[PDB]
Amino acid sequence: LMCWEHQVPLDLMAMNAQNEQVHVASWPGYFDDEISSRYYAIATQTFVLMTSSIYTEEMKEMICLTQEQRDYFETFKSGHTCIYGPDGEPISDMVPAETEGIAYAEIDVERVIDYKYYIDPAGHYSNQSLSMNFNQQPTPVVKHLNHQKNEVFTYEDIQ
Amino acid sequence: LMCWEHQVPLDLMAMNAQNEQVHVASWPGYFDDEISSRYYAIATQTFVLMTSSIYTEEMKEMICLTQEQRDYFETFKSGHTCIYGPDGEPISDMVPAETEGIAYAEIDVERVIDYKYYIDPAGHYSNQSLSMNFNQQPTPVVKHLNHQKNEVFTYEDIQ
Repeated sequence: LMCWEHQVPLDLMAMNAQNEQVHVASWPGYFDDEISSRYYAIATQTFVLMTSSIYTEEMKEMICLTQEQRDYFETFKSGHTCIYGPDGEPISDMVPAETEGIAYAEIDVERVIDYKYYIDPAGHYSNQSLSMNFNQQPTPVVKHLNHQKNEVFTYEDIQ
Repeated sequence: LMCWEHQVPLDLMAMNAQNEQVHVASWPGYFDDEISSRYYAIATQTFVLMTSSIYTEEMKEMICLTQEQRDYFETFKSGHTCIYGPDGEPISDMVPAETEGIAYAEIDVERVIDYKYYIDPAGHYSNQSLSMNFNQQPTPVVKHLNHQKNEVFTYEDIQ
């Protein structure tokens, strides 16, 4: 899931109904990410890879065309990259802020069994009065029926 | 053989060298058919079917323009249609003069043996001092070699 999808409960239920076990939480780097990813870990019983970006001088000098714009953009806060376990606790060192790096962890998918034990909202930890509709039908604006490939009459055939 | 081909000895020898047995002697109607055909029967030891045509008034009206031409063409003598044995003697009735008819005979190819006994110029009845050259190769003015059909480009193909 991407950024603020972690603060949309129906997205969490859509992932939980499909029995997710390892989850990638990609964030851009300006919106708060620690709490949302940790809660997703706890409430979905998943290992969470929280990945975030950093800012570069080339970016700042490409988009900040005015001193006011530059000063406003320089106040943007930094994201973090870390890996959490099914209990929301980190299982790796946080990459130093505003630096390039990769976080590593050992993922034992068997650990999720110890947390399905006492919570699984899409399974046993549910009430009959609250349910969710998950419509997976393709929803393009225009539906192509019997797609074809156009015939071409090459110049040589015509002459 | 046709008409005066029976009076050319080399044609008799060409037929004999191929061991002819039953001979069709075609004649037009004006030239003496009797002697040549009977001699052919004897000399080639063959049964000879002598066939001749007759004149009609439609032919005379077509080709005679003057009266002198008609009178001159009225003197042409008739042919004869008869069959002979390998001894030159008739084996069927001569058809009536200047009438349409068919002569029938019983041909016994076995009868030619008894006259091959007497004479066979292409075989035993020959002398080493005389010989014939029978050139059986084709003699066309233009020899067509590798006659092959060329392709044709149709209108639709060009279009």
